[PDB]
Amino acid sequence: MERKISRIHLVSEPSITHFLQVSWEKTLESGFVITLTDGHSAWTGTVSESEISQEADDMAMEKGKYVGELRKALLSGAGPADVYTFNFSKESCYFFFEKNLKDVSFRLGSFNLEKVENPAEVIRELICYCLDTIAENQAKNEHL
Amino acid sequence: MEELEQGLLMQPWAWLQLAENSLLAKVFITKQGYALLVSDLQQVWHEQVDTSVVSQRAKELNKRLTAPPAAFLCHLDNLATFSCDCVADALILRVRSELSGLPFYWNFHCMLASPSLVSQHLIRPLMGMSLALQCQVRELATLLHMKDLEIQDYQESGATLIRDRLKTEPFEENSFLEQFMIEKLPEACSIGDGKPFVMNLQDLYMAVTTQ
Amino acid sequence: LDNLLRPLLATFSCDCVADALILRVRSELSGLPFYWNFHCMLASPSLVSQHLIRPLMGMSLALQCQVRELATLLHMKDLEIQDYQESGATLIRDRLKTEPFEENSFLEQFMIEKLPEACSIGDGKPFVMNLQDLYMAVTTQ
Repeated sequence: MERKISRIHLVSEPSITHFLQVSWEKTLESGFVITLTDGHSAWTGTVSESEISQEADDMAMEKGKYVGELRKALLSGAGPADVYTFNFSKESCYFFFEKNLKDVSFRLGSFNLEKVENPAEVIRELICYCLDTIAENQAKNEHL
Repeated sequence: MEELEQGLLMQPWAWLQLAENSLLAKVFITKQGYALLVSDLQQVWHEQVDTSVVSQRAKELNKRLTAPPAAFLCHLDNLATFSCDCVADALILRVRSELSGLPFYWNFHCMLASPSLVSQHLIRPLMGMSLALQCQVRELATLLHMKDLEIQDYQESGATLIRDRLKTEPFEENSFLEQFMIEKLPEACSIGDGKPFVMNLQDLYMAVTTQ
Repeated sequence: LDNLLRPLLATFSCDCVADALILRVRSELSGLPFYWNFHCMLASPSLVSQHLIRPLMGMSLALQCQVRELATLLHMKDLEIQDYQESGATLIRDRLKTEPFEENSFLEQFMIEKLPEACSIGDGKPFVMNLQDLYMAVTTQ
C-alpha cells in the first residue's frame, strides 16, 4: 500500500496550513481514502474506480492522463507551471480542487467529506508516520 | 453585434484541415461574441453569436468547466480537432480543442448563409479582386511595354548584350495569354481544397472588402 | 428570342415577386408585336457555386499567376537593361528610362492609387467586357 501526506492552503483559510492525506494501493486509479485536517479538526472520505472514470469522461480525457492530473494535484506531483487550488466548506463538507491557467481556475474534481468523530486520534497516527518517515530518511542519509 | 458583422466582412479566410475534407472559414471574434462564415467551395454557412449563447452553449457542451464568455472567445481567437455534419443544412462544425490542459468542446450551428452575405463576402469581393488583378496585369503589361521601348533604344544604337542568357523576347500580351492558357491555366485555376486561395489572395481580399 | 438577344448581349422590364424575378419582353415578329415573360426562381447554391464563386475564384488565382509571371518577366527585362548600362557600355535618349521593378512597391502604389476604381463592381458592365474570355476558359478547365 502507499500513502502520501501533502500540505495545503484552502482558499477559505489563507493562514491555516491544512494537511491532505491520501492512501491507496499503488494505482490511485483503483480508488483512495482521503483525509483533511487543520491540527484541530479532521474530515474524510473515499473515491472509487468508476467515479474517477466518470470524472475523466465528463472532462473527455484518457484515464491515466487524468490520473496524472490527480497525482499532480493530490500527491504534490505539481511542476512550477502547475498551480492547483483547494476548496472546502467544513459546513457542507464539500471538497473540490482545480487547476489555474488562462488566468482562470478549472475544477479538476470534488469530494463528499464527512467530519471525523475522533480528530486527535487520526492526527496521532498521521504524525507518528511522519516521525518514522523523517527518522528513516535520516538513517538512510547517515549511511550514504 | 453590428460591429461583429463589420469586422467579419473585412477578415481574411483561414483554411481548416478536417479529417473528412477541408473548409474555408472567416471569423471575427471579440469579447462581445463572434461572427463566422464557412465554405467547402460548394456551399456557404453562417453563424453569429453573442456572449449569452456562449455561456449557455459552453455550459451545455462543457458541464462543470466554468469561465466568462470572453475567455472562451479569446481561446477560439487562438484557434485543434475539427469534424462536421450537415444535419439538414446545419453545417454543425464540431471543434475539439485544448484549453487549461483540459479538452474543450464547441459546436457551431451554421445555417446556409443568406444569398446577400454570399454576395457581400464572396461574389462581389471575388469579382472586385478579378477586376483589380486584371488592372494589375494591365499595369505590368504597360510596364513591360515601357521596358521594351527602353531596351529597343539600346537595340537601335550600339549596345550589344554581354551575358548570352539575359535575352528577353519583346512582350506582347495576346501571346502571353495564349501560352498561359495552355501551360499554366489548368494548374493555376484549379480550386483544389481552397489552400491556394488562403495562401496568396488574402491581402487583396482584405483590401477589396475594405474598398 | 435568340436573334433578339444575341446582338443585345424592342424593350424589356424587370419585376420581382417574392423570391422570383420576372423578365418581360416587348418586341415584334412577322411585323406583329411579340410578348414574352421569363419566370426565374432564386438560383440554387449549386448553380451559384458553378457559374459564379468557383470560376471567379479560379480566375483570381489564374490572374494572380499572370501577375507573378509578368513580375518575373519584368525582372528579367531589368537584368537586361542593367547588362546594357552596367557593362554593355552604352546609353539612351534618356526620355524612356524605366525604374527597376519591385512587386512589393508595385502592389502598394496599385492599392493606394488604383484599387478604389479597379475593384469597382459598378453595373457588372466592366466584368462582362474585360473578363469573359477568361471566364469561359476557367469554366471549361
